[PDB]
Amino acid sequence: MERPWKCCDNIKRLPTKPDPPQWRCNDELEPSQCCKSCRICEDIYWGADPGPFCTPRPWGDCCDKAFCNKMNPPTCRCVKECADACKDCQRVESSECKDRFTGHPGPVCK
Amino acid sequence: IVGGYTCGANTVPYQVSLNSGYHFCGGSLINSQWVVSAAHCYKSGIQVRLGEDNINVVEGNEQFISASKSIVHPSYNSNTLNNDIMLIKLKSAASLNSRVASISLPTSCASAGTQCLISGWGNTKSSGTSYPDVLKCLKAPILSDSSCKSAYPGQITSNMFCAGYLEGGKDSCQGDSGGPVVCSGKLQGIVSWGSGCAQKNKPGVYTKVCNYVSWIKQTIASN
Repeated sequence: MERPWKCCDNIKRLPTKPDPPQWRCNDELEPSQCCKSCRICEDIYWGADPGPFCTPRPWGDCCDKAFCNKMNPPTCRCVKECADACKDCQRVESSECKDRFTGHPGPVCK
Repeated sequence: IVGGYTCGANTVPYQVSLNSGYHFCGGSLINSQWVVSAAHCYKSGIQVRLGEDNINVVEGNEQFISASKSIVHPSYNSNTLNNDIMLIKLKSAASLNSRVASISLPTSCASAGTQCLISGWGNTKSSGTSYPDVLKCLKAPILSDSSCKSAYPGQITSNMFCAGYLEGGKDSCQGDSGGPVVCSGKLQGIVSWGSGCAQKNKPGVYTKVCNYVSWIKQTIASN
């Protein structure tokens, strides 16, 4: 269907079980046009991709093994070269990114 | 369905696939030209599929029947999910053989401890993804309305009812929504929601079909 928003950070996932998931978007926002009903935009998008973020994350984008912290407010912190938001990139003993930033991790890579 | 086993080409004759390009929801045929499903599974342009084994393959034992009309439920509320039910009418009404059969409505909400048969085409990997071609099956008892709440603090209601295994690892999952939760000839449950899939102290949640007994008579009598 039609994703009722271009980007979204605070992306909530309904507990429901259809395929694909049905998601809701929080985001602070301003009553621009604010969708089909507003309190945030209370319109549920039902699809594979809940949208990209509005502001990138150290993890760059995807991350298959991203540690976490469900509670408030750590909310997690997860290749080759790191990404523009990263900040402590470094190879390791094997061949020739950990960031303090929090927030709901996006999807995985594989 | 996570933790289940393969059912067997039509063994759950009342099980249907709510389709619209792809399979997104369950559905248990309650009779001739009707189908019971989930509230949230509502959409515009349903094509109900009956008598299927592999959903991604035709096997001439299937019946594609569009959706004459797709009703929903009054109190149904998207936020709490309480009242999760939809009613679907078939532009027609199938043949009703061995493979494609009708389930039967309850008379009285089954008690806890009851082993029920939950089934669908959803995901079979809790943490991950592995959507099956053939319909999967799961045997699961009802938890006490006491314990249900014990896991989902202030979220259950006179309709939704947990079912599954508190220890987890076996449960209904993404794809299964609008599925049947039968317990001895009785279509007692409807796949509704849950935090994740098959995770300790996070059982599933299916709506009480027994509390809409009347509701249906009406909705079919009319519409």
